[PDB]
Amino acid sequence: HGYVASPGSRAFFGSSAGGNLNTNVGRAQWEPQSIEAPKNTFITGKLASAGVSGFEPLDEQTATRWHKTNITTGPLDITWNLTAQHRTASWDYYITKNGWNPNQPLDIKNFDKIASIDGKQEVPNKVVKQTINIPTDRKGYHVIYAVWGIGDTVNAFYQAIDVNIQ
Ligand SMILES: [Cu+2]
Repeated sequence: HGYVASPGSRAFFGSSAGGNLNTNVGRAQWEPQSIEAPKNTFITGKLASAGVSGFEPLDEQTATRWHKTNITTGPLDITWNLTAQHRTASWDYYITKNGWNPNQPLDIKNFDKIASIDGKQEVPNKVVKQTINIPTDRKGYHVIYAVWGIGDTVNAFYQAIDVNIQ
């Protein structure tokens, strides 16, 4: 169990630690660390919740529904916090393509992968800091999809992150 704390994930922003910058986020208010589903689950319109019971409110998609972190193109530091550390296979990062539609359900086919970090089947620390590159054809509102793949289970944790690139 874990979440992306910086830039705050959509679920994390639903919690008091995230400043309640998103309202009406279901289970994300209290347990943004709990978005666990099998690896390679990418159901259109169910990316933010990973299809998990109680996280449905996260799946709403409009241009103005969610709080964004202002970022630039180029390097971006990602910080995860793990409430329960697990042996790790992988960390994968995706971002919406230039020209995507922020008022349509999220579809992984409309993202590019932009980073992939091998977990080496080791147990990470409670705070994990990584740096990924935001491509320079992205401007304005985008969604980063951060995926922590567990080493000793068939599952992953899924973190949609709303950013405003300027
Ligand atoms: Cu866990």
